[PDB]
Parts: sequence; structure tokens; C-alpha cells
Amino acid sequence: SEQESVKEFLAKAKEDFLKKWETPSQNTAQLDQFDRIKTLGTGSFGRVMLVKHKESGNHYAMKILDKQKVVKLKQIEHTLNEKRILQAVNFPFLVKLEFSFKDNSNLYMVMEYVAGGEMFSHLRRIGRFSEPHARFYAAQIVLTFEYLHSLDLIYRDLKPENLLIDQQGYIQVTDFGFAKRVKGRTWTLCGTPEYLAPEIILSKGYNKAVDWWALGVLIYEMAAGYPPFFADQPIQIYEKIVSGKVRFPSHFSSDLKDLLRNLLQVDLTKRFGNLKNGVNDIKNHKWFATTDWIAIYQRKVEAPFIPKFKGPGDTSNFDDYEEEEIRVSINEKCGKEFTEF
Ligand SMILES: Nc1ncnc2c1ncn2[C@@H]1O[C@H](COP(=O)(O)OP(=O)(O)O)[C@@H](O)[C@H]1O
Ligand SMILES: [Mg+2]
Repeated sequence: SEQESVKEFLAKAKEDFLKKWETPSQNTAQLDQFDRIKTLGTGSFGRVMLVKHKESGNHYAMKILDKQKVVKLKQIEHTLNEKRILQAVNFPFLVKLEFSFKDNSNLYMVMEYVAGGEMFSHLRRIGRFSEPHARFYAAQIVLTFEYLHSLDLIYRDLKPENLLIDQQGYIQVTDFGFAKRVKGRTWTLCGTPEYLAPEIILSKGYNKAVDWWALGVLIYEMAAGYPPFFADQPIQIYEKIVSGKVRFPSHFSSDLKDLLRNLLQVDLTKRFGNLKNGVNDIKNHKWFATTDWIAIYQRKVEAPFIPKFKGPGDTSNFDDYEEEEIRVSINEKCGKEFTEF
């Protein structure tokens, strides 16, 4: 009956998610409440400077993003959706939006800061992961989805560059630009060619099931080094995906191979994850026997890699000198559009 504690947690999660979803938090800070140290990333619409909140002392990673440049890039909706999710969502493996606020010149998204970096570049460092070390990262992704999907959300953008390593060596998740709240099904072609599920390719209506295909791709690429479907031109990539014949490397476990063939199933009615048993197909799989799901959830597991910390305090601050500060315009720019933010 202790498995039934999961249902109760989700129910309380959902019942607490919709709460924040229906009436979203807003303007939970002034800019003049922390000083900016160093540009920790060149993000989608503006420099991402490091900050230290004066009240708490704690360090945060804050996204800056010009009002105009969103509309000029036609992504007003994208960014508004992205916030409304992060504002209302909450999980161990999701970057927390600590504060949100607008002014005249731009919106601000103060996020919880992570030492270490995106795991793509990390995967570039160490050629490929061993199965148990890879399992550690994958098992998280499961629980992160099980969560999101439970809320009728689909992340739709699972790819290494997105997910980042913790200070404590776990995973935190990216951005939600593409992530959508969908009860039924959807049609928007949005994603990265190697992780797109065949459904999306064929323009047939895809649903929540996709993220498991994505997981499959991610699980493969990790344990093998290369992705399962990779080509010089995207047209060629699609055809390899849809004609879903997958060739495994030599070292691949009989367990590991089985899961992948099940996650990378081209028939959505046969695809692991999206079945009668739901996620428990994945969670009760032989490749996930060793893993204690609840321990991973409370992070009570020894992470295979810990990025040498040196603290939050930068050894190279801003990586030498930088562009100084920021300026908020006198007149209001595009206020009507971001009334919700
Ligand atoms: N909390 C954070 N800590 C450290 N770096 C971050 C954080 N949030 C974002 N970044 C960096 O900013 C870049 C862009 O952010 P991303 O998550 O891709 O969202 P978006 O693409 O919408 O800007 C990423 O490459 C990432 O390295
Ligand atoms: Mg991104």
C-alpha cells in the first residue's frame, strides 16, 4: 500500500499546482534588491547575470530579456507560457523560478543558480557514460516527467544542452519555451531533430507519449556516445527515425537494449510509458531494478560525478571585465502585452 503514497503525493502536487496556475504569482521583487556580479550565460533574449539577494545573502542566476526583442522575434506567447509553468511547477529536478518581475525595459526571471553546467558539454568531456552512471541521470528524468505528465504538461524539448548538473551532481532542467499544458493532443512542430518522435515528424497529432521517445534517445545517446539517429542533413535524420530500425553498439546490455527498443517504438500504441500500466512499465523494468526511486527523489544517492565546486564565489568573476550594468527606459515599452507577467 506504500506504493499508493505516490498517488497521494501527485494528487497533492496537482492540487497545489493548479492553485498557483489559476492565480499566478507576480512581481515578487524589485531590481534594486540585489547587485549583479557576472554574466553566467548568453541566453535567449538577454545576458544572464549572476546575482546575490541582499536580504538572504544567497546567490541566484537571473535571466534578463528585453521586452521588444521578444515581440520582434514573435515569441510573446512562448515566454508568457514559459513563466506561467515555472511559476506554478515545482520538483526536485526542476530549476526553481525564485522571483519574477517586469519593469519598463524588460522582464526578469530570477532562477535558482546551479554550479556545474549543461550536460551536453559534459558529455563532450567524457566520451560516454557507463550504464549505472547513465541510469542515475535517466531515472531522474523519469520522475521529472512522471511529474510533469501528471499535470497534463509535456516538456517537448528533452535534449542534453537543456538539462544541467547540480552543485550536488544531480540534474536540474533547462527551459520550458516549448513545454505545453495539453489535455488532448497537439500538432506544433517544435523541437530538436534527433529527439523528435516519429509522430511529430509525420505531422500526425502527437501526445504526451513523445517525451518517452525523447527519453529513449537521451538514454541511448548517453550510454553509446552518439545518438541513435544522426545525419548530415535533417531530411536524412527524419527518414532514419521513421524507418525505426535502431542499431545498437557492442557493449550494450541485454537489459538496456530491451528498454530502448520499447521506448523507441515507432507504434505509439506499443510504446513503453504510454500504456495501460503507465510509467510503471518503465519503473518496474529490469534495467531499473537497482535504483530506489524514492531515494533518488530525496537525492539520497551518491552522484557518479560531482563538478569540482570552488563554491558559488567565482574564481573567474564574469570571466574578466564586462559590459557594465543595465538601463530601464523612462517610457513603458510593450506593457499591454506582458500584463500577465
Ligand atoms: N540557473 C542557471 N544556472 C546556470 N546557468 C543557467 C541557468 N539558467 C540558464 N542558464 C544558462 O543560460 C542558457 C540559456 O538558458 P536556457 O535554459 O537554454 O533557456 P533559454 O533557451 O530560454 O534561454 C543555458 O545555456 C544555460 O547554460
Ligand atoms: Mg535552452
